[PDB]
Amino acid sequence: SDRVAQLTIGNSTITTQEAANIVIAYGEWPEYCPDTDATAVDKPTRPDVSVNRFFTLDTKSWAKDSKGWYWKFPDVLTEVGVFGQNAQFHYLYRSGFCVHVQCNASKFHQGALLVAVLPEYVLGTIAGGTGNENSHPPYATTQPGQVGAVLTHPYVLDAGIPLSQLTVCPHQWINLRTNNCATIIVPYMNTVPFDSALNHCNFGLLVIPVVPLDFNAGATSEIPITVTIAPMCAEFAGLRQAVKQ
Amino acid sequence: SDRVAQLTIGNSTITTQEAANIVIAYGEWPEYCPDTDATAVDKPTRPDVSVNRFFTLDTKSWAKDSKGWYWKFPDVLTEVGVFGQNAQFHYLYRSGFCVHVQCNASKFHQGALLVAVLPEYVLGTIAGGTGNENSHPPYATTQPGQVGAVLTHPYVLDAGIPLSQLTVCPHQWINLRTNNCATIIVPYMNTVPFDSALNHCNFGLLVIPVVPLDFNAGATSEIPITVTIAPMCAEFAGLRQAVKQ
Amino acid sequence: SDRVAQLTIGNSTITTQEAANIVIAYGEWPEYCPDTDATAVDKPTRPDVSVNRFFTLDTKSWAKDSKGWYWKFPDVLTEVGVFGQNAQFHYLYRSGFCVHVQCNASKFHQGALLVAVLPEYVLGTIAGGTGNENSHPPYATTQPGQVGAVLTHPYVLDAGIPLSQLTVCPHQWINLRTNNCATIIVPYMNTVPFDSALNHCNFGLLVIPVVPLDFNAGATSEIPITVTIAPMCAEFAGLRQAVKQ
Amino acid sequence: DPIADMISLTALQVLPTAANTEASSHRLGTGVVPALQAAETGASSNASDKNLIETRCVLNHHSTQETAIGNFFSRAGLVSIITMPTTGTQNTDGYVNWDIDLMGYAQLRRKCELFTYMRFDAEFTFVVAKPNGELVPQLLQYMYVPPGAPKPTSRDSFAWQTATNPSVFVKMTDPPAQVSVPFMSPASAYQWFYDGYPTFGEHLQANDLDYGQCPNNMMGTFSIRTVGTEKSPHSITLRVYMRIKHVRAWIPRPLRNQPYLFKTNPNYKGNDIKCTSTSRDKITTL
Amino acid sequence: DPIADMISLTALQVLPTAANTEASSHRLGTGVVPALQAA
Ligand SMILES: CCO/N=C/c1ccc(OCC[C@@H](C)CCN2CCN(c3ccncc3)C2=O)cc1
Ligand SMILES: [Cl-]
Repeated sequence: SDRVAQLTIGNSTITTQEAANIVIAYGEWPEYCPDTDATAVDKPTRPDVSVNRFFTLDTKSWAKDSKGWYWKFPDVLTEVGVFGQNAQFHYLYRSGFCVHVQCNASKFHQGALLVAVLPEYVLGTIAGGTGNENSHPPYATTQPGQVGAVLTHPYVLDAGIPLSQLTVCPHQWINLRTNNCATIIVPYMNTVPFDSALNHCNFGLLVIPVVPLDFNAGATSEIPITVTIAPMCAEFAGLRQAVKQ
Repeated sequence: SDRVAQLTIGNSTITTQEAANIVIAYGEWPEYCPDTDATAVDKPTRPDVSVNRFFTLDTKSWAKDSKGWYWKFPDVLTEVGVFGQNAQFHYLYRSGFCVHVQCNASKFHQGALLVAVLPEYVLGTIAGGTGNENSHPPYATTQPGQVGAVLTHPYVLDAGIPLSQLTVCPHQWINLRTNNCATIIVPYMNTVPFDSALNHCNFGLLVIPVVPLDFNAGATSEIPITVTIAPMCAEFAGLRQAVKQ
Repeated sequence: SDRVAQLTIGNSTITTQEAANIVIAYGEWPEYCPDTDATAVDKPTRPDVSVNRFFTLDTKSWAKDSKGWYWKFPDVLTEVGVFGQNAQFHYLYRSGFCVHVQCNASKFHQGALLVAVLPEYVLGTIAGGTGNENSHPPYATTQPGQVGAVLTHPYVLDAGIPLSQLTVCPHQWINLRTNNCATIIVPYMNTVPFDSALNHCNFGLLVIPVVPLDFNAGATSEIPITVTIAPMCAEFAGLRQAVKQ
Repeated sequence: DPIADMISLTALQVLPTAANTEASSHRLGTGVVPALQAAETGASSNASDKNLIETRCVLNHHSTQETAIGNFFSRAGLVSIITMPTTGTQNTDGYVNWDIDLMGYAQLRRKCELFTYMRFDAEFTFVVAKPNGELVPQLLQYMYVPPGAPKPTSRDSFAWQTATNPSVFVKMTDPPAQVSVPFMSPASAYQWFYDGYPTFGEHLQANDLDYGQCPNNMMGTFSIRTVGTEKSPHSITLRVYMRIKHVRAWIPRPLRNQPYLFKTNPNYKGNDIKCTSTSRDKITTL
Repeated sequence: DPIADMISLTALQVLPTAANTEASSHRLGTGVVPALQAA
C-alpha cells in the first residue's frame, strides 16, 4: 500500500512492486501558467496526451566503480517524439516532469543510489588542474542530450559544491535491499513564466552511487539503471519554423 | 488473507500458507439432487462425514522432463474408504468434489503446473501412428484408478484438442514462485441426475507442467506433487450387492 | 503489527522488526508495593529513570554444541549503574523486570532457543557422581553475576527437574526462521514484600538451545546471543552504608 | 503546576464441569486458519475440536472438583518416622528431639514441590506402636518446641513441665493422637525453594551448606518421651502423618524426575541421570 | 431437541451492445495497481 504503485499518463503505464513512496518536489504539483503570471500574449498550444506521456531514455550500466551520471531538462527530450517537435517549432516552453529512475537487483546484491533533482545545475571545470586556466564546459557537457553524461568528481558534483548536501534537494534513494525505483514529480521552476527549451535547462537529474554496488562472484553482474520521464502540463508559445539550437 | 487458507471437512483438515484463492467451477457449489430433477424413486443414502472427507492419493515426482498426469472421477476413489464401498454397493451415485493439488519447492526453484478439470474427458489413441488403425484406449488408460496415468502427447491432451485452450475449463496454476497448491471445487455435471460410479467418469483432473521444472545442481531434486480430494454431497441409490466393475 | 515492536523506558529504546509478541509473566504487570502488603515503615526511595532503564549485559556465542546459559535476578545488576548502587546502599529492594534476549541469524540458519524465567531457581550438584557426596554449588555458580553461567546438564536444568516441562513457566522461543528476539515482562515474586538484593535471587533466566544451531559451511558462524534487561518499579528501603555482599 | 512530569488481563471463573462440545460442520475458506499456530509467542494452542474436525454436540457433565488443589493435597501422608530403641546406637535415654522437616519422604515431597510457594494449615496424626506393630500400655508425651525455646536434654529435663509450649499426653493403646496446626511462618507462605543465602558475608566453600536454607521454613523441634523417671522396657516407633488443609499454592514448576538424595537440596545422582520417559528402538515403531 | 447436529455467484444480464468506453485521465498514485494481475 506504499511499496506497490502505478503511474498512468497518456498511452503509457509504469508499474512497480517495490517503491518507497513518491516525492512531490517542494510540495507543489505541476500546473499550466495562470493569466496573472503570464506575459506572452499569444494563445499557447497544449498538446496534452501526445507530449505528456512517459519516454524511456537509454540505459546505463552500474559498475562497482561508477562515478555517477546526470541529465538536463528539457534537453533530454528536445529531440524525441512530438514533445521534441513542439520544443523545436516554438520559441517558448514550460512544463513539469515525472521522473522515474529504475534499478533492480537481487536480495543478495547491495548498494545505494542517490537520485536527486538540482534546479539550475551549472557545471564547472577543474580550471586546468592548477586553477590558473579559466576554461569552460563544452556544449556536449552542459547539454549531453538524451544519452546523459558521467560525473568526473561526484564528491563536488563537478561544480564545487558538496554531494553530502544534495539531499537538501528533492530526492529519493534507491537502496537495493529496500526499493527498486525512485519517483520525483517536479513542477516548473524559473524566474520567468516561459522559456526557451533549447537555451535553458531548468534542472538536472543526478543519479549517484553513494554506496558502491557489490555482490559475490557468480551473481548477475549486469545491473542496469533506466530513466523514464514524462512531461506534465507542457505548454508552448511563439510558433515559427523548427530550430534545433 | 488470500494466500493463507484452511479446508476442514469430515475428520480432515488441510492448511496452506501460500494459496492463490479458490476456484468454484462454473460458479456453482455442489448440492444434493432436488426433487424436481430426480427420477429414481428410492430414498437415497447420504453417508455424510464418512464419505465427504479428504482422501490423499499417491504422490507423483515432478522431473525436468515430465509430460503430465491425469486422473478420472469418481474412478480414483471407487476402491477407497467408505466412499468406495458405497460406490460398489449402489447402482446410482452423484457428488461434487474439492480438489487440492499440492506442490512446494524453494524460492530458488522455478516451474509452472496447469491444474485443470475437464468434464467428459474422452481419450483417443494415435491410431497406429499412420492413422489407418482404428485402435482404442485400454481400460487401464481410460480408468487408471487411484494411481493416475501419464500423458503421452500433452500438447493435444491425448485427445486431439489443444492444451493451449484448456484454460477455458475451471483451473488454477501452481507457479512455484507464487503458490504451492491449487484448489478447485467441482459441482456434479452430467445429462442425468444420478449415474454409475463405475461405468462413467464425470470429469478428469489434469496436472501438466506447461513451464518445465528447473533448478541449479545442488538444490533438492525430489519435487513431489500430491493430490488430495474430497467428495461433497455424496448421494447413493439403487442398493444391492457389491460390484467392482 | 505483531512482529515489529518498540520498547522505550528511561533514556533507552529497543527496536525489533521480527518479534513474536510479548509475554507478561502470569498475566501481571510490575507495580510498586501497596500499603496493605508493606511492612517496613521507612519511606522508600524510587529513583525512577536512573534505575528503570535498559542495561545490556555481556554477549554469549551460540555454537553447534552449546549447552545453554542462565543468569540470576537481581544478581546480574547488583554492580551496574545507579541500580547497583541503590542495591548496595539499601538493605531492602523490590522490582519487576523487562527481559529482552536478542539473537539474529539469516534465512539459511536454523535453530531454536527456549527463553524462560524460573522463579526461585535453586541449583543442585551431581553429588560427586555416585550420589554419596552431599556437595553444594559454589557462590560463583549460584550467583554468577553479570557474566552468567553455563549449564552442565541442561536436560535436568542442573537441578533434577525436566527441561521438557520448563514451558510451564513464562517463556518464549527464539526460532531463527521466525523471530530474532524474546521479551518477557516479569513482576516481583516473593513471600515477602521487599527483600535483600544481595542474599536472594527472585528468579533465574534460562536460554537453552533445544534445537541445535546449524548452517552450511560458508555462512557466518559467529551467532551471538545478547541479553538486555530493565528493572521496573524499582523501590529501595533501609538505607545505610554500601555493602557488596 | 510548575513541574508537569510530576503527575492484569486474567480473571477467575467458576468451571464446575468440563467444556461442552458444540456441533460444527465443514469450513472451506481463505484468510482464516485455526490450525496454524506460532508456539514462539509462549502461548499454548487455542485450537479446539470443532476447528479441526466436524463435531457433534456433547453436553459434558464431567466434574472438575477432584483436581482442585485442595483435594489433591488434603490426604494425610507420611512425613517422619521417629524411633526410640531400648538398647543400641540411638537414644536409649527414653527421649528424642526431631527437627521438623517434611522433605524426608518422596511421595508427599514431590507433590509439594510442584509449586514454589504454599500457604496452609495442617492436621498432624501420630500413629505409635512397637517396632513389630504390637501395642503396650505405655504413656507418652509429645511436645512442640518452637525456635528459641529450650530443648529437653534428658527424660526429666525441666522443659517437660511444658508450662507454655503445647504438649500432648496419650497412651500407646489410645487411638492415634491428632491436632491442628496453623500457618506459622514469619513470611506469607512457605517456600520449597529458596535461591539465596540466609545471611550476609562472604560465602566460602566452607559454608556452602547455607545455600537454599530459609529460616522462614524452620518451624522448630518436635520432642517426645516416655512419661517417667525410670527407663521404659519398650521400643517405640512413631509415624507422623500430615494432612494439608485450607491451602493456597503459587507458581507451578517442573516435577522432580530424578530420585531424591537429600532433604535440604535438589542434588541428583550425576552418573545415573534417568530419562523422564521410557525408551524404544526406532522412532517409527511402537 | 435431543440431537443438535441433526439440523451461485453469477447471474445473467442482457447485453445487447458492446460496452462503452468512459473517458479517463492520468492516475499517479500508490497502493492501487490495476495493471498487475495473478493469473
Ligand atoms: C503438641 C505437639 O503437637 N505439635 C505438632 C506439630 C507438628 C508440626 C509442627 O510444625 C509443622 C510445620 C510444617 C507444617 C511445615 C514445615 N515446613 C515448612 C516448609 N518446610 C521446608 C522444608 C525443607 N525445605 C524447604 C521448606 C518445612 O519443612 C509443629 C507442631
Ligand atoms: Cl515431669
